[PDB]
Amino acid sequence: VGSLNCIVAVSQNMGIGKNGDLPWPPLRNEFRYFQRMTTTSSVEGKQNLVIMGKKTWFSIPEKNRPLKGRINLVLSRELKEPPQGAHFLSRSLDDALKLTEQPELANKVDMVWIVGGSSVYKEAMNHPGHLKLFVTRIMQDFESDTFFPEIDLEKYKLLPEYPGVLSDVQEEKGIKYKFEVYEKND
Ligand SMILES: NC(=O)C1=CN([C@@H]2O[C@H](COP(=O)(O)OP(=O)(O)OC[C@H]3O[C@@H](n4cnc5c(N)ncnc54)[C@H](OP(=O)(O)O)[C@@H]3O)[C@@H](O)[C@H]2O)C=CC1
Ligand SMILES: Cc1c(Sc2ccc(OC(F)(F)F)cc2)sc2nc(N)nc(N)c12
Repeated sequence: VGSLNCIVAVSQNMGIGKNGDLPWPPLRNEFRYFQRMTTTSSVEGKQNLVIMGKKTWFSIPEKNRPLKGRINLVLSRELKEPPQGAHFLSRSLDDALKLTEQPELANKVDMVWIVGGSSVYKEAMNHPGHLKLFVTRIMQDFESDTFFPEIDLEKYKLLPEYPGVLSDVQEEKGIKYKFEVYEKND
């Protein structure tokens, strides 16, 4: 298994969701970026694995589930088996990351991408080790009911460039946004 990564889009007031959906109207190129970053593996013969919580799963339109070309793992303590369309179920983040090392996944999985929601991000971000954050800054405030945890910039360095990630301001539907990559190693 390769690197551990989180990826999120977040408004200025740290919002990531409202009522089971995004706070903003659909940004088609931002979704394209998310699909590209999470799907693209540099290691031939492997796929990347996406880890998400149960509400994040159910927030993705059914026609887009599972996230194609990725192994899809859902976190839940209430479910007894993966949801329809998902590949794996784990009861904790640590359990998921362990599974990754089992013979049934150890030689299949390149990058691990945590794709939401708030509690899965917070635990990943606060656990020692090497981790990157791929953050899209949506440059407006939007009403939200779910929030991205605080990024401690003492530990997470904003990288001044990253291959494959545009550095200038994007705009769709009149909404400006920018892409960022952070790295820690502790
Ligand atoms: N803008 C963005 O980039 C993103 C936006 N979103 C939006 O954010 C919202 C969904 O997020 P949120 O409420 O945070 O929900 P989650 O996706 O984190 O789902 C929470 C449920 O997941 C299970 N769960 C979460 N963490 C763990 C864990 N570590 N171990 C085991 N089970 C766990 C629990 O289910 P159980 O009770 O069954 O144990 C919990 O009730 C939606 O509005 C979605 O649209 C989501 C991802 C990214
Ligand atoms: C989870 C998420 C979303 S919700 C979503 C909804 C539909 C999807 O399928 C399709 F095909 F791209 F419409 C894929 C993801 S946008 C987003 N942006 C970034 N930067 N980080 C994240 N973690 C997310």
